[PDB]
Amino acid sequence: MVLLAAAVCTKAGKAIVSRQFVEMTRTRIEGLLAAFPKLMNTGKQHTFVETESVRYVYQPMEKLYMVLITTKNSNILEDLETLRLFSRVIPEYCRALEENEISEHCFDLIFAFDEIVALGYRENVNLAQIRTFTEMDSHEEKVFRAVRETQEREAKAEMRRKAKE
Amino acid sequence: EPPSEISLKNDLEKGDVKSKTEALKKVIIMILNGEKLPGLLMTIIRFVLPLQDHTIKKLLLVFWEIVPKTTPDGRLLHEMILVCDAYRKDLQHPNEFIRGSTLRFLCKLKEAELLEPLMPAIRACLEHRHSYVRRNAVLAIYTIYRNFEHLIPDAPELIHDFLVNEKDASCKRNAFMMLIHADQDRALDYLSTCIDQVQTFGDILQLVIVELIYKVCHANPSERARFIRCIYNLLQSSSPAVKYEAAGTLVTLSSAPTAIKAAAQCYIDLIIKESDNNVKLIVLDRLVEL
Amino acid sequence: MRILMVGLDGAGKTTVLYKLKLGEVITTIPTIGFNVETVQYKNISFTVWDVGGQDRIRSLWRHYYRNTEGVIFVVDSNDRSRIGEAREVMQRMLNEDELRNAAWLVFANKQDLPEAMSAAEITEKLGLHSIRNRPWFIQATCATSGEGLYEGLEWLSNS
Repeated sequence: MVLLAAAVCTKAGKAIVSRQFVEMTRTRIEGLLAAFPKLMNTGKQHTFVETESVRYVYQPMEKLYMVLITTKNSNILEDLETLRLFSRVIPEYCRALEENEISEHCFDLIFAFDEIVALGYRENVNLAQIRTFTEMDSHEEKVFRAVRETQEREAKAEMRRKAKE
Repeated sequence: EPPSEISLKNDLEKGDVKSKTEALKKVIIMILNGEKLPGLLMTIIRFVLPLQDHTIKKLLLVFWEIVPKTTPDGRLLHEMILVCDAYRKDLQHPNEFIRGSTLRFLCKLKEAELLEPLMPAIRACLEHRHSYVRRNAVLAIYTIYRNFEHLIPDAPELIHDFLVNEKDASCKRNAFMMLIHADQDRALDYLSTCIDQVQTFGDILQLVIVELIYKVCHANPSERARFIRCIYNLLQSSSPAVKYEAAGTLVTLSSAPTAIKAAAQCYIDLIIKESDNNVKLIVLDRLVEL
Repeated sequence: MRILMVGLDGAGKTTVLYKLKLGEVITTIPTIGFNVETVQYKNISFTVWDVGGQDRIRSLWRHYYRNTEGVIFVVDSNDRSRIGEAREVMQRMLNEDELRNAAWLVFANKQDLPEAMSAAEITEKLGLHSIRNRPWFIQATCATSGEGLYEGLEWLSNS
């Protein structure tokens, strides 16, 4: 891990969507976080704030914030890429921007967190390709046609056996 | 007397999967509250061992995952063994992504009666030529190591030999991360080996060692030379990450006036190069410490 | 229709099944759970639960207590062991009422595999002789044999 949660945020005092890598507690960790985030602490600008050794990492992208959190040291750029990267990805993932679209493609989006990042590790490149890995596959099909068919033959034959006998 | 649980049930028929999708979302939202009252379980049960709908399964599955499972039914709803056998098959599935995806899930998963022969099952899956699948095992295993490490007991070495068989950096990187957590020693042995080769290699894996080395000395040292030999090579240093760490580790290690200087330089240039201010401040802070 | 294959599955009770399904054989660990297939005829597609009658799984099937529509009993015709005992269990099916909504087949499997009983001998022995409020013609298979099965069945859906 290098992130116990990624939560994608909208301005609302509320983070539009989130996922909890690890459960234990209740939202109050997350819930409390949400509250703080909404509050912003009135604080003016700055895309980063870490306080109390917790990185609160964000990016305004519009009225939206995409947020990551961490507490102990990191190499920055990489990180940035990600925030930004998120900002590249979404209109593809869940369609454009407005909560709803995402609301429909929640599953897709969460799936993207996991997919993208395996526990704080930058997994790949290529979004489409990213689609590819699951619910978009290849092997299964190859197998299925042959197999299904084979069985089918046995079945067909069976239909006759059955049919008469 | 009747309820909309039923209302959802017909919808599912009506569409198939499609309607069910809708149902999942609703369920989800319902689930999201906590909330639900049982019965659809039965439906789910009925249709799902005989049904596909992969995405749906993925939704379903995840739902299971996030939601409890040691459910007041048991423990399990109590079928946590039977259904699994299809799933086990899927997990077996020749179908590699499909397994991998499961595995991904599986890393999330931690349901024991089901696990045991899946331990066998997983072992087979490791062999599959896909690094995705194999990598996924690394998480999964990690998941075991805390939950029921023992479940598998021979692992740390097994891994370590495995590393030998292995060559996909991605997987390697992972391999290290877990390996030191199981035991540093194996990594070290390998470390000895790797010492020259490092330079050639991709960073990410390199990083992980830097953490490890740190903890042990405060507890005890006497180890240096072998390291040093390498370390000097590391005093090439060149990725912004590498450099960022490289001076940082150094100080951790040392503080000789010469040391003081070495790191210092790295910073100064760095800074100079540097652009993200946020960053700049940070080093200061270290500096501030310093 | 919900058609039930029970007894402990792993014996090739499951073989019996896999043989139907792919033509193949038990290439699974001996299987406690639901095994599912749909087989389509009269396009009633018979959903087969090949379920081990192993401990829990026998014990616990209540969600599967619903209403039956077809009976396979897949048989170790070398078993001639748990059947009296079975008879003793079997009564509670009889004591179920869902269970009286199927014109059925007991299938004697595992004939080559050692031997088998009088078609009659068994018939009393599981307690089978005694029914009527469900049909009850008898059909032997083996698990490396079985034919005319379908006559048995023919009558059966068309009950």
